[PDB]
Amino acid sequence: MEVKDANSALLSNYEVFQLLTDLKEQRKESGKNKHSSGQQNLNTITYETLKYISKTPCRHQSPEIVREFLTALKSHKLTKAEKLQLLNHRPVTAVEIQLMVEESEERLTEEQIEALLHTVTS
Amino acid sequence: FVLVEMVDTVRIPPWQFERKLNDSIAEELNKKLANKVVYNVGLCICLFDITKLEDAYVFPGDGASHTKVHFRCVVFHPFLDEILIGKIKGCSPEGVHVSLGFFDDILIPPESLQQPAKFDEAEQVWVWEYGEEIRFRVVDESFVDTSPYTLVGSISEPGLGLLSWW
Amino acid sequence: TQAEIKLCSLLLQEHFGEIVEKIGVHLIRTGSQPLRVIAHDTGTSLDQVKKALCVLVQHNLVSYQVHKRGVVEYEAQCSRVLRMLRYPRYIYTTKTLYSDTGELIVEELLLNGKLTMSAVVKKVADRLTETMEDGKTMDYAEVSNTFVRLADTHFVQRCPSVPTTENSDPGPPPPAPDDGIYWQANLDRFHQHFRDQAIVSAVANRMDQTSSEIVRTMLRMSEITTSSSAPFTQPLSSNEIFRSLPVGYNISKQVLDQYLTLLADDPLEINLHKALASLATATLESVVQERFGSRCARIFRLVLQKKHIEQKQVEDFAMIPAKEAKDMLYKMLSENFMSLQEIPKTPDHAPSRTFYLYTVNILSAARMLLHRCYKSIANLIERRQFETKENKRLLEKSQITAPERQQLETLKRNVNKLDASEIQVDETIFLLESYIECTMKRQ
Amino acid sequence: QGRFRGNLSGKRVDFSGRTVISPDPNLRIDEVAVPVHVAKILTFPEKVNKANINFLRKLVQNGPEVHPGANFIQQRHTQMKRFLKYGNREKMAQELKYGDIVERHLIDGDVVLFNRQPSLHKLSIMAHLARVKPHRTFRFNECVCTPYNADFDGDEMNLHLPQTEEAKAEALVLMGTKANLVTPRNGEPLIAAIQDFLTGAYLLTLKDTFFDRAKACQIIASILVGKDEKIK
Amino acid sequence: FSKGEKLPDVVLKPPPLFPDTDYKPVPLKTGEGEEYMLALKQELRETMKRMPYFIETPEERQDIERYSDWRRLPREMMPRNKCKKA
Amino acid sequence: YMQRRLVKSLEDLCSQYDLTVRSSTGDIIQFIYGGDGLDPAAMEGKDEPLEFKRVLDN
Amino acid sequence: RITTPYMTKYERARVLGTRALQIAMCAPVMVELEGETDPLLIAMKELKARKIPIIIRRYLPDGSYEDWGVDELIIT
Amino acid sequence: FGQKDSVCGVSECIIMGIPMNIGTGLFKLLHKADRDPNPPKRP
RNA sequence: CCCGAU
DNA sequence: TTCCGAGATCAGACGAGATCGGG
DNA sequence: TCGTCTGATCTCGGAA
Ligand SMILES: [Mg+2]
Repeated sequence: MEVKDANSALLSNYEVFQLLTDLKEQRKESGKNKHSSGQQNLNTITYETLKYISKTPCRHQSPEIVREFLTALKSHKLTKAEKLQLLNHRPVTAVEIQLMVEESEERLTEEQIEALLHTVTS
Repeated sequence: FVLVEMVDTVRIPPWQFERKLNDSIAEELNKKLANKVVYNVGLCICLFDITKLEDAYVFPGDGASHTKVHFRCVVFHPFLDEILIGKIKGCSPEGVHVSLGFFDDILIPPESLQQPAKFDEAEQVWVWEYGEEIRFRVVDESFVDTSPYTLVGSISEPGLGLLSWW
Repeated sequence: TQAEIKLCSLLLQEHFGEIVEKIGVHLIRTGSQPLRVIAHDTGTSLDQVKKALCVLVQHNLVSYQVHKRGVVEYEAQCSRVLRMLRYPRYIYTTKTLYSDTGELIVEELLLNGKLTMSAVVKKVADRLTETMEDGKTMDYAEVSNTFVRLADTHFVQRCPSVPTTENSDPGPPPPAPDDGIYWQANLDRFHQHFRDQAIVSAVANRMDQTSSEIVRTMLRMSEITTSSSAPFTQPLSSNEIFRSLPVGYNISKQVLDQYLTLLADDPLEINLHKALASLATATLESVVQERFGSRCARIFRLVLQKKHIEQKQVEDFAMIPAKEAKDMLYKMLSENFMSLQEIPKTPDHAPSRTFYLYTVNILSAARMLLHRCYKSIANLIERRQFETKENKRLLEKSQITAPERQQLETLKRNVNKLDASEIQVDETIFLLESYIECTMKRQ
Repeated sequence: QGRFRGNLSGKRVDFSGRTVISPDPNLRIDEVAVPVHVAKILTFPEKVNKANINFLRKLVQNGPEVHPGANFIQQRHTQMKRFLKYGNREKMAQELKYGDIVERHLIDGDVVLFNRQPSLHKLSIMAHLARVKPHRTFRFNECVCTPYNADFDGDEMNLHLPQTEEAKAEALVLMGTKANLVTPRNGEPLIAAIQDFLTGAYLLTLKDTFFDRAKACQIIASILVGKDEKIK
Repeated sequence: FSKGEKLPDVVLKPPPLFPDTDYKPVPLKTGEGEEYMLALKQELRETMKRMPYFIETPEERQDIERYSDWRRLPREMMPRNKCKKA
Repeated sequence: YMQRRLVKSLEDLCSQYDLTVRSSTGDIIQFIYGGDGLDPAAMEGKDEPLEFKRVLDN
Repeated sequence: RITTPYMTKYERARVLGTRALQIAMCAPVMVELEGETDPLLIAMKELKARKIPIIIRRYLPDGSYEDWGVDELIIT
Repeated sequence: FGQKDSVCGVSECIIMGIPMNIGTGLFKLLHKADRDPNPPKRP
């Protein structure tokens, strides 16, 4: 079970949520009671996991938005981790970007931060 | 969340030879790597894809089929730069306990850094006043086997301001 | 000599790093080995091996030479790596024999390995001026005066001409005007000079104060005309002895001449062969005095008197009882000091023989104690390796409760008790290693 | 006697028996007659696989006293073999599910393998199908006795019983008597008629003999038992 | 049976011991230099760094270190005060 | 004994799949087994696989 | 493509070796069998009908290999 | 000598209890079930 | 170790 | 004269089917 | 029980 590659993160919350939504509804098609005497830990993690991602209103979140938001993000010069925070955190208001958002120091400018609110709202 | 490329030798018992391998390996690998934190890696969840499945041997003993499987699985591992949103499923006087919603109740924040009205005085007082946000700060996992927990976190709360709720 | 290699793993770990130790210590373990073969056997990438050998050739620990294959086989000299242990002692005798300026000269020459004159005088013009008064700037001309003053007494010798082989690259070794020529320190001259302090302390603490000074002035005027491979010093006349006396003395020529024929005729015997041979046995005798009391040390000196006359006289010649004596023999046997029964000539019989006689062999008891002293400093450093990583939380707090500070002053009492004790066993190495080098032909 | 030459190579072996041999020409060359008492002891773990479920249910009601029966059941998960003598066999019969092991008796159609103990060539171990007969001697066809170099003057020869299903096919295909009819020194056949059969068939094919339809249909109809009873 | 009791001893105590921290006064001079150069040999250019830490770190981000009078006069004298060999 | 010495040297040879006969350590003893790569067991009399007079009349 | 296209007696033994042990662990049977309860007798019915889900991995001794389906071989 | 022997032949695979590679253990067997190296998902 | 079987 | 190397002449090794049966 | 191979000292012989 050796892990060859420790990391490779671009899985935005929507991606993982979407995979889980297809998986949950697909596992039940073949849901088995033979494997109950064996394994059931998988069911619990997927089930509860869906809810936490669901907290973020990825309900109504779309696949195209990932590229659409990304196209705006590349201009801002924020790092890949920062953008994932920006999509996953989905800052509802300016204060989270204004204060909660990472790398606030220097790059804030009170210019693109205001523009980001228009982009994040989109 | 982060993808983790992993390699496992997955043994399909011979009464599953009707089903397709890439599905019937995936049913095994979910039973192998769910709700299990891998040391220095993170909390595995489920199977993303099987990126490369190589040829099904059958060994001189078992009669089963052992396919070495390259795959990618999504895991839970905060990147030391994430402002998460959880819920307080517990309050200890040394520090609060936050839990991500039905994810893992194993994130234990130490509390020393918020505004100078900080104590938990055993009557379940959250914070002496002026969903809950969290900053995951360090990676900390302890390998359990020792003789003949395990992803705990330390979680901060700086001067965010928290405009909506205090 | 595995405990020797235990130290070279420890000495490079504390000074430079870990991979420069690893590639270093492997080269001590497998010898004349090429660049690609070292990177394949230690499991190290080739970019880091080129850097690690670059630091190792700078501090003159790994020497390179090609013979037949057209491929350079690096080779590390083992006994040079342990001379890093003596490094602060090499600083100190340049403070007793030269000023603070020249003491800093051998320091940055020992630190940065290979140095040109154009650099090392430029560096001490920074360090000595920053500790002196601003506006009262130390003038560098006095440094160039004391720089050659070290070299006329031959304390600093130059590097052998570089091979300049194609595999070797000139640009990487220098760290970034004039080129100049490089040198290391002549630490071999120190091993004369450390021996000069050794014999003058051997006479003064045995014979008399005035006996030792004429040994010093004999040896101070025999420095360049000998080498370390000299079996004894160059022969002198007594008339230049009266010329070379210091101005503190006032002794008449004829009274010191009586002391000159007194000092020439001793059990000690300037015979440099007999000098290190007599000083090594006192180092042996100070170890049994350290370990087995004065009673076992009394029979330890008895076997240095008679070569093979034992166990029919040792119960008589020391008058100690047969029970108490024979446990001292077998403890001197089991710890390899008493050497063995090399006289039994009856054939293949432990019970019936011509009676086994004990006999000390001075070199087998020497090479063991040197191997023991190599083992000793392994247990010194590893303790100071042990107590360091825990207490790092409170070193930066000064940069604090009452048991927190009390752990620090019990640490700093410990480390300073360890580090001082690395040097006190170090003087036993050189006192015995110079005896080892004095009985080794063809090297 | 040491561990190399006698405990690592030549090690003692379970599921293995040894009797005196006696002839039986009425078997095919590929079959050994195994006594009942031995065949009730030497057991083959036959796992339950949707085709021997009714067959193993039928034989586990017999238990370890009637010969087509069993004497051990492992459950599907390393439960200790359940010595099928004390309990209710029919309650163990009905509760028998897929996957679990039944140690049924040495039945006919099983693959045992002989050995005559001074093994001098490849042919001294040969596999044989096993038919449970009524005696305590190992009875084989006498054509296969010159590979064993075995006369019936009180000679004994061992019978191992391979346990796994992979070692059952390696006996049948590689070491079967129908495969090793031919010695690997020359290429000559070693399994062929010995003694009476040769002097029987010489006296029959001799030029002088003449049979009427009385004796002719009597000698011929001797060859109609045991895979031969269904031919015109 | 005379020794069949336990491990001989946890430790064997030698009635005579080490003398002291021998040569007490003067190794204050060498002893500080033991710790002085070790403060400077570790903080030198002639050392190596754990670039295996940086290949271990997939968390690289901005704002962290992981991301980020000699008073003298000219002269020239080259002496051969030293050996002319090798 | 002579059976024992013989088989304790000769046991770890097998004709590999490219018709070569190698030792356990990979070293080649024979390039084809016995020149023709033929079973002595299946071999017909006269060390020939056919004995063509018998097959043609058959 | 270079080894013998005849199924050797050591390959027929192990293919019948493991297809017997597979079918004795409730494998899916490929021959719509007719009452054979010995798993080994099912496997020879699998071989003669040439329906065995097994590919022989033939190792040339240098380390290279060459696959061969049991459908794609000449049994005796 | 520091003799690293591999475990081959038959006088060691019988001692160690490995299936020997001489004869039936020369080759190895695969299974012919439904499989393919599939496409992944877009991330 | 004896004996005996083959 | 020297002698360095080599053919000659003892001494020590560690081997010598397989199984089965009983006192 | 020799039977074997090994490897260890002596000695008459040629080269420098
Ligand atoms: Mg007989």
